[PDB]
Amino acid sequence: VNPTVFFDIAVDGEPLGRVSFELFADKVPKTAENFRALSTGEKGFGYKGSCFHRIIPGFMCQGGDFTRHNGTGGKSIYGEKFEDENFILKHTGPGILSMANAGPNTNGSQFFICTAKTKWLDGKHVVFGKVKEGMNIVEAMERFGSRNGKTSKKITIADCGQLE
Amino acid sequence: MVNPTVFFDIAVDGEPLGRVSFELFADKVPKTAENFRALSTGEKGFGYKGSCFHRIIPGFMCQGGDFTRHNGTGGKSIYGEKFEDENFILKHTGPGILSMANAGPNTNGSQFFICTAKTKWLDGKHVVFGKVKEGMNIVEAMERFGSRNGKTSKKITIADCGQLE
Repeated sequence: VNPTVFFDIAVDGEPLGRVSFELFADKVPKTAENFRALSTGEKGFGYKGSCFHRIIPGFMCQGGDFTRHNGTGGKSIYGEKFEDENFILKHTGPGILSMANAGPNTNGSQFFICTAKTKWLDGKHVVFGKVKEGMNIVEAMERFGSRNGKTSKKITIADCGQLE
Repeated sequence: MVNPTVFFDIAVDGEPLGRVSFELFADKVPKTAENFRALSTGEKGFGYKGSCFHRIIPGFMCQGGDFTRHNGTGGKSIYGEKFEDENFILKHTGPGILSMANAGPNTNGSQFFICTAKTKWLDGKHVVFGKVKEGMNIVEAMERFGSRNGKTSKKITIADCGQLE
């Protein structure tokens, strides 16, 4: 069974609700595992308490920089970076979960949640999951963003883990 | 004052391809222009000379400027690791626009991209600061080496760079 993970989202510290994700371990096991383990915190580091530092309405919500909280950091469970596993899956619509990067084979911890189909990213960012529940939470988050990604309230992962 | 101009001499696996020159819009984005200019002269003791275009996405852009890690994970400005977005006055109007790479608000460093098309979706998200003056043919030649994740089939380097008179 593909694992399920959740983020409990807060807005200026006040709980908004839960976003749940299916991770496509059946297609991208290494990429899924990274995200899974970062969500449980089981390596001693990960997404709990981190923020969505770049929210761009009509595009996506980006987060996962748990070391510098601004897009300059993050690390994977394998090292600073790891290779693009495959590009089997496409950015088909809202809810798609995909890895942020700045070049080939530079996956770390940063990720984004699409709020639209983002076809031009196909073959460039590794898709590895999708929102299962709480897309309404992601749509709510998206309203706090701007063209450059600056948010108007602090959007945090107050808690996260694996559902089972 | 006429805006400053800089040049890159581009090589392919070390073999000279040609030169790309750029106007830097110091009249609109002086801080961002100055960064790119200084990184191109090497006057601070670091900069673009010897670096590579590590992400060439044909039909979109040629991205480079990571002279510390050579892969997108590094770079630094002349102001420190990062500097704030100066302004978003200028738009991604067509081929040859120079714009700053970023991973979030206020994260400009040294990485940049040369657009090979009008990229209107980037407006307000990346700071535009210059444009190719001569050598767009060279930029199109560079795109022959790219692919969809930006991986290049040969190493595309800034063999030399500097400021023109």
